[PDB]
Amino acid sequence: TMMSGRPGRVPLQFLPNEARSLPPPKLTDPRLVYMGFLGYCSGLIDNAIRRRPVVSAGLHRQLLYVTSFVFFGYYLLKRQDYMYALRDHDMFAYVKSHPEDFPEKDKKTYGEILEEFHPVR
Amino acid sequence: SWDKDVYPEPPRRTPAPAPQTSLPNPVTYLTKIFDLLVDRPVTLAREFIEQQHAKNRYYYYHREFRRVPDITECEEKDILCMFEAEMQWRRDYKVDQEIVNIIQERLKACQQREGESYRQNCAKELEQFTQVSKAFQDRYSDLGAHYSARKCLAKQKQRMLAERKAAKE
Repeated sequence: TMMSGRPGRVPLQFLPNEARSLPPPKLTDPRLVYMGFLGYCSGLIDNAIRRRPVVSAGLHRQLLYVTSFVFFGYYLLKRQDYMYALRDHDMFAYVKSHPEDFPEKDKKTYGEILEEFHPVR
Repeated sequence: SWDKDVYPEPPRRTPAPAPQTSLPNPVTYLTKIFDLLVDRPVTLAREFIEQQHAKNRYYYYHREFRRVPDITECEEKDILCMFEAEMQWRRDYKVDQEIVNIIQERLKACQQREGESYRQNCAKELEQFTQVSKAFQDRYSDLGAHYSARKCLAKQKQRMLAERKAAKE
């Protein structure tokens, strides 16, 4: 279930308040741009299916497609960033709280270690 | 222009011409004709172009890289140091290849220059090339297509272990 049962997770909450501490996704984010591209493609497909000019019919319709896609995508990206930040935060906290389970291996230089040479003939 | 130390050319020994026949050597007349009709205009054109170059005199420099810690002095997963060391190793590999090429050029020039006496008059060049060949082969051979500094390190370590075993016996 991974983080589905995290402590303090308010049910049916798209974006908790703690997400606001994270930087908001830029309105020029490439992922959001791709979302808008998907919206425009949806508009074109809608025009094609309804046997109306693909690149000109219902400019308002295509505009609404793009706006809806971008608008929902912004919050989608914000939630995605929040969840990944939760992942990193929890992982780091667990490593800190369990030092024995995450030891620091001795750092040896290549001059010290011995790697078998496999000749290519 | 080039370094005669890098490219040794023995001092030329041209014999003096001593004609013993009244017949005039055609080669002499032909060479005079060739000089007058070819070398002279070619030299004049060269001089003009050299003047033009002398007017527009600009210089290009030789980039020199500082020494970087080798892969031996590099951490297990330190990709930054590993990248630095690997680039250094590849540069040194290229330099070694060019050294081999220089010695080979020496050998070939000796073979042609000494003519029929090449076998006895190119011993030094042959020995030099043999030394360089041995060194280059021991350092860089059988590493594979995906050669790396770590591979040379491994080969050297294996060689050193074998040397230790031999010396202990």
